[PDB]
Amino acid sequence: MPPFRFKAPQEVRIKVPIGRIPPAVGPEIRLGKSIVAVAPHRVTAEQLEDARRVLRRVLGRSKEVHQNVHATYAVTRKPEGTKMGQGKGSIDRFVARVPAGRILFHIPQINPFHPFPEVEPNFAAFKAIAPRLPVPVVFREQNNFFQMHSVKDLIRKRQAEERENREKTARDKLGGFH
Amino acid sequence: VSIHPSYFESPHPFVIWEPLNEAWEVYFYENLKKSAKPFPVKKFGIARAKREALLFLEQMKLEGKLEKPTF
Amino acid sequence: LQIYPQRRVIGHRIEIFRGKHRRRRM
Amino acid sequence: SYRRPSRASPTGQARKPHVGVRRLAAEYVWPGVVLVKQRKVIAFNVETKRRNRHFKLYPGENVKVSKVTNLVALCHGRVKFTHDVSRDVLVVNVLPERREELLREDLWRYRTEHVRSMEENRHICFLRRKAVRMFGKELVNPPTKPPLRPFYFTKYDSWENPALPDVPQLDDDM
Amino acid sequence: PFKIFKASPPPAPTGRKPTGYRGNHWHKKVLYDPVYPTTKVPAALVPRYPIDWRNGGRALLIAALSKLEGASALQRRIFLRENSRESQVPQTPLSPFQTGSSASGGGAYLVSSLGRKRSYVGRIAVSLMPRHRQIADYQRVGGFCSPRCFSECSKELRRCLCAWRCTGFHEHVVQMDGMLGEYKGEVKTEKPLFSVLRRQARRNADPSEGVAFCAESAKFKSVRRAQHPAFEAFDRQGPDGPSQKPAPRKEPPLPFYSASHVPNVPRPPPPQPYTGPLKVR
Amino acid sequence: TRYLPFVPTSLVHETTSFLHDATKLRALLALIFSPCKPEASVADELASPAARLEFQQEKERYHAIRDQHTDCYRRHESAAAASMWRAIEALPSDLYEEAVQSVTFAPPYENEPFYHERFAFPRALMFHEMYGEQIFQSLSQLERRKLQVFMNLMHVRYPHAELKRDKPALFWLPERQVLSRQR
Amino acid sequence: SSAVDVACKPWKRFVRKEDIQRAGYVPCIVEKYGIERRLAIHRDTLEALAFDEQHGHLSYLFQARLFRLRIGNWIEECIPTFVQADPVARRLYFVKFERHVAGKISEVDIPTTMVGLLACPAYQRGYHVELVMPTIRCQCVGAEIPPPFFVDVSRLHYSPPYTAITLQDLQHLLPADGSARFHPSYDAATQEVAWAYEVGSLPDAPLPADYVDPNFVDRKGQKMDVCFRNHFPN
RNA sequence: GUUACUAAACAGGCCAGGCCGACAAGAAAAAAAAAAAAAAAAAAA
RNA sequence: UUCGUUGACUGUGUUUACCACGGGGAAUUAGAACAGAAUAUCAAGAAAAA
RNA sequence: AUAUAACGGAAGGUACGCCGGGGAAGGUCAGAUAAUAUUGGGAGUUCUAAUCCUCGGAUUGUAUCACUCCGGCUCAUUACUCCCUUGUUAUUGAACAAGAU
Ligand code: FES
Repeated sequence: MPPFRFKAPQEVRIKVPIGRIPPAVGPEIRLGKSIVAVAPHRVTAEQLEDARRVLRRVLGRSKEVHQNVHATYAVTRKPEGTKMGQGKGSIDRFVARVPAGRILFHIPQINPFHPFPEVEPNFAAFKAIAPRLPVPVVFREQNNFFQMHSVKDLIRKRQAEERENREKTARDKLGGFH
Repeated sequence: VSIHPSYFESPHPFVIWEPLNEAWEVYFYENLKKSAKPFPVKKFGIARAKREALLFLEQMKLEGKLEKPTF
Repeated sequence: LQIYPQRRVIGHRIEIFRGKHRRRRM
Repeated sequence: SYRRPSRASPTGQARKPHVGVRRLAAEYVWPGVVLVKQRKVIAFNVETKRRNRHFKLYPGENVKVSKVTNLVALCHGRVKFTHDVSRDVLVVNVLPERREELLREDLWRYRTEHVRSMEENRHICFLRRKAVRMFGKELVNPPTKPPLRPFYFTKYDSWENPALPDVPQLDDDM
Repeated sequence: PFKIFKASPPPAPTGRKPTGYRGNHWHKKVLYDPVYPTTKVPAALVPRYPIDWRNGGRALLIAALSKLEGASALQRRIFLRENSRESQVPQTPLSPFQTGSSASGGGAYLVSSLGRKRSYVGRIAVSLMPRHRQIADYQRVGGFCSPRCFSECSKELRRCLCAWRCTGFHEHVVQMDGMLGEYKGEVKTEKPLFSVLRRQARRNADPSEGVAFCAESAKFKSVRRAQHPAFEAFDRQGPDGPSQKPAPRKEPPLPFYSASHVPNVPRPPPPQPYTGPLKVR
Repeated sequence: TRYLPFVPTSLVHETTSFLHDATKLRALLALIFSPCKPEASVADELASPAARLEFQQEKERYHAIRDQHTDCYRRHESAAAASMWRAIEALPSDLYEEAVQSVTFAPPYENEPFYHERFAFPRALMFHEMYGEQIFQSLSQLERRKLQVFMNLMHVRYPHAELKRDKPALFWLPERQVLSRQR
Repeated sequence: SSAVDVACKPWKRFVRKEDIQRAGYVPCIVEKYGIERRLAIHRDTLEALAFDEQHGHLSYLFQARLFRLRIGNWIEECIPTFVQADPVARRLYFVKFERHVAGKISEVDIPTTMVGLLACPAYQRGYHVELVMPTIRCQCVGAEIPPPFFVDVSRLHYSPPYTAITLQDLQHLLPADGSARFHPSYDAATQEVAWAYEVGSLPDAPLPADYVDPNFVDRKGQKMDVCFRNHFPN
């Protein structure tokens, strides 16, 4: 129940079919900032590790980043010294079979600047890593801030009340109406 | 679904609600023996299964197959 | 392993007839 | 250095198991007809498998179990299937009847149904059965010609040849 | 000492016929499945250690002790157990003859023995303890008074006095103590059984409610708070309605993604029967 | 480490010598298979017609009287059991769990590295303890010899009844030292 | 509180989901405690509530609001219970509502909100403050649904190994009339709604036994056969 | 009435081809007990 | 029970599930009949006044 | 009892060869790889873009590696601001000169 640093799933050293990447059951929602795949693809362990290192370097030691998927699915390739048709090749790499709509990385820190709605999110690390992923990506930020708590609505209502009051005083002072 | 409890009440002793199969079973006598024909909800729907069971009961009554064989 | 029948249609309802394509009874 | 499996070409397995039912519902059968083919060999992690072969069916009314666990008929009748909710298995029964026309109004007797116990399975078989041996019934369009010829003579005989003479049917009540 | 880091003993090697090496003979079905027959292991192939003083001499000593105590005591204990398990309600007195008019039977053991045509010689054969488990059980509960004293007498040196002179009122005391001291809950085993299962007590429907006095009204009132009637019904009778959402997650959301919607096995096993206590009418 | 139960020969020297001595083995076997009269030939009789007729008459009388006597106890026990089960059924569901646990109940053991106290049967409640002196004073000569032999064989079977209580640690040894011993 | 009145039009007798979708609407079915009633809701209006965060996907408030759909002369007071929406795009495909009736338990996952993070001592000291539980399960029997739960962190100081705001702290936010409560299965004293801890200091834990590797799932929603091998490390 | 057969590739791997005249065929009969304790005998008939 | 036993029989009858054929042989029926021999198991035991 | 376990039941060479029949440098593919920029990183006193090295993804492309009857000479044809020659005055870590992209 306390916070923990769960160990990563291990690499399965079992030959498996190339197969197809099944679709996502539904939207994946996580508070904070998320980088979400937009098309299906299989991301290599090297690519995931590079993205993690870049995210850590950009954000800093004081901030924590969660890698949502892991490369456990084996993928094989033949040695150049083997002829055609002599069975499947040796394991060559490991991949995560990311569908469309799957979060790759996310940071759970909520945006503190609720009263500054015009300051839109900082996606610096996501921008740094996106052009290197083999998947198109979309940047998301969800902070559980609902419009019922919006401060801009109160600001607008106050401005409207002030305007109405000003027009009322101007009319009264000029005295063209009862 | 939402259904009134009076649906499962049968108006005749030979018409029974079987809840395992959710079917209306109608009893009758044929060839000096006792038989039961089921009318499933999965087949007819909620109201129509009961309606068809009642119609089959009337058919068996006309055929005289509701009478107890005697030896 | 089972092949599952396709239920919704793409176009028109299928219709089967005897014999090869030709002008036939109408 | 690739180890070619023994079951590679040309020495693969010629004949497949073909495990499963061999007669559908409402079909007419006589003693000795194999209703379901099954095998004794069992997989080593059966509870994790998903193919339908590994999960056998169960005998019911007028059905025996063979040496290799095939389900075979024991009386002249029509096939029926049942689902055992308690054990979550399929049960094969044969309702005894003499050969006669299979009418549309009688097809409900061979529906697959859910039961909780084999006692209820027997009760349902009695309730759907057409008639009892000691009382019989009026046969509706029963066959009157001799049976199909032996397979080794002709595989494609004709059923109820009008040119053949009527012969008594005195075997389908046993 | 008494407290120790005990090692789990290695399983005993069940033998097997040297055949059928390509098949799985260890399906989890119940004897005697019509379509999943179980392969037998001949008793001549079960690996057993050579007989020495640890397994043979001990049996000889226990057999000598039983001989001294008399096979009649063992016969009487077995008869009393069998009659007690079947006479847990008031019976009418039963005579062994149609016209005796004076002789009484001594238990429903009579009815069972007559119905099964049980072997008078067989009872003596059982009491003579020809089997390893029988001798092991006598070494553990061999005392005549076991229904009341359990294994406490397993090492007592004047134990034969019970067998020699525990009769009549003392036998009645043993039985009455045993009836109160015996277990009456659910037995939980995966091993095969073929005898009439021992009784499990039925459980009453209602629970007990705690009540404390309140002088503001001079009356006793329930300790538990009020809550909404719907909440009370949910807490008492269960989830209510035929369908509800699953239990909410009680652990912090995992940082990694896992396919938690996937069922454990492609084809789930059949439902398990309720072995617990039944309700009271 | 983790230990396994064991009983070394040194701590049980007495029973090993008892069972390895030929004469003591012969005496024990004779006691087990007493009497030792032959039973193969047709002419082997350990009794006589009149003797076994009188024995049968006495046995039949004894069994008849015992069945006539103990039947009242059996009926009373049946009624008592009925009452006990009725009371258990009448108990509330909260107390049901405790009311079916038997005297010897104890929570499950944990191999770490309504239950107030352990179950202990008062030794003063054992039948032979309560009436030991009277029965002993009323025994016969053969019964006294039987009691002596029963004692001696009990001691032979359990030379270490007190030693196990005193030093239970002597009967538990590590796996790596126990499993490596031949039978 | 967060109840929303909405206007709908009929899902007519031969139209399909795809037709209503291409007509610029979302197909919805209201069920439970009455007849199954079909309707269509203007997609812009519905998606405004469903995706009320400019950079966010489906909002936890969607399945926790009380909708007041109006069809013809009827008013359906219900809650969204099933939502088919696009994994990537902010598109609503299909909706299934279940009616809410005063007196019967409705199982609603009411969301949590931390608007006062700038007043948190732990956050100002540079430590990581996390909202662990986006929603809290509640059993509601009243005529209204509780609004989102405000988690106040102005007194959340950091002490090793971590500090937590648990459900007992929020217990005071429930209605005074007792029309709503936290799920009884919750242990209020140990169910943590918020954490404050230091990055890089957490203890190690093994992967949960209920973990299912998403790389070995077939298109049918079943585990691949390789997951049952003796050598499968996960 | 009624949804069940079905492993092609030098595809991803398995194989022990054997036992029993009987506690291994087998009539009748019998058959494996929660927790804890005792015993340290791999033990249901 | 520490219980018997040898049907792990001798023959007559061309009918039967499956199907390229062969090996009715992954291993089907009481072909419910007939001529011999053998092994195990029976059933019944109802009626206890005032 | 018997061998058929190849389980419907074990000598080699021919570049001296012969007869009958049939034919693999392309066409195609795009793994490495080539071009272009781009992302991350490392060099360049300081400096991510004067300039250099390397990594991932993207588009385009086929120099090298993984369907017939080598090299040189002679004569050549076409593409690429391309090796020298041009853009006074692009940029330069461009004083000039010699240079670099
Ligand atoms: S045997 Fe224990 S008191 Fe009698």
